Amino acid sequence: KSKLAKPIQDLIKMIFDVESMKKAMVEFEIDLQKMPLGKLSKRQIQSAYSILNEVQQAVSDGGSESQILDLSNRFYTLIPHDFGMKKPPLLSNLEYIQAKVQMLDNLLDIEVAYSLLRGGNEDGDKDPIDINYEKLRTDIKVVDKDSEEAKIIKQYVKNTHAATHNAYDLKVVEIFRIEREGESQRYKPFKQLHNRQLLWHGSRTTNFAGILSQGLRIAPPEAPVTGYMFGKGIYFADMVSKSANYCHTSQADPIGLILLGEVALGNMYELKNASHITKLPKGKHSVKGLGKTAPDPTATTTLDGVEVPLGNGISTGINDTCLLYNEYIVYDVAQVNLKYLLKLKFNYKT
Ligand SMILES: Cc1cccc2c1CCNC2=O
Repeated sequence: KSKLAKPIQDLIKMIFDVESMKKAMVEFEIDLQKMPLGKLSKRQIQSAYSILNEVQQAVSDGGSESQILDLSNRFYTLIPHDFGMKKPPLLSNLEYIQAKVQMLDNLLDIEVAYSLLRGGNEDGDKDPIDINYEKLRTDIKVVDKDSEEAKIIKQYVKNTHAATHNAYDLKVVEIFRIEREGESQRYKPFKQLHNRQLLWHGSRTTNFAGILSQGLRIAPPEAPVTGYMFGKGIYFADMVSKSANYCHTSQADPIGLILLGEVALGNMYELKNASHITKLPKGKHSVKGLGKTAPDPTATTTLDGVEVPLGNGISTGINDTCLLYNEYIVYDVAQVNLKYLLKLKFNYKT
């Protein structure tokens, strides 16, 4: 049997659940009959990004309608969709194209999960759970619910739940201390930076086997820079509320997973509006979208030298901003070191 603690077993089963992978795909409107989980390949996804990049360019620059039609046909042939009894929409709307770029970001992690699942599982001297856990190459440990470490993190969850997102409550079910293989080493150079904070990162449960094995990553070269508000970086938040929304939970499926990573921000390039950033100004290490609400800078604490903005949501002085909450973006995969993974229970007001 499994040597792992029970919570870790339940966590592994959850991140490797095949049924959830299909639900994700059906939600993106993929045709599961023409495109089964086993047909997904990295190459296939790369090409789809490119097609999206080209069509994005034709819409922006007023390319021929014939061009947009041809690109839409090629995309739907590469990734079969099921629109039911309705006609398939063309990739001629920048918002629909953005939705599709996001679907591909998710398919990239689902593909990693399924590949690992069907990998080397022949060993009979190990429990299936134990075998899959090892495939993550991430040391996972249960954080003691009554320790200081856990107290601080629960304070961070409770105090930073935004006002406009109170359509649900959040209960911390379990906290795991995680350490991905070799991540501490690629992150070493950044301990020399100042302004290192403990920030949030939410994602679907179907993305977690990919996140744990590959770590968080920036979209590939093929993806249009336009598919993302502040360019192709890695996004984080200081309000548990903003990140929780990216968990994509519901009343029917209330358990979400969320990350706490140490991110080396250094000198932030503060922006109040979108900017499809490519190059970063000299002397800047990250981007910070300014929001109307942020944790009370008064209550900020430290946890092993890292700033934890656990203060209550207070209104910042800035008004000429499009954002409601702050967003933090780093453009280097080595600028983040994952620390904790929390199992959250979304209680929806009914
Ligand atoms: C866009 C954005 C801002 C802040 C946090 C997140 C995101 C999307 C990815 N996951 C997040 O938690």
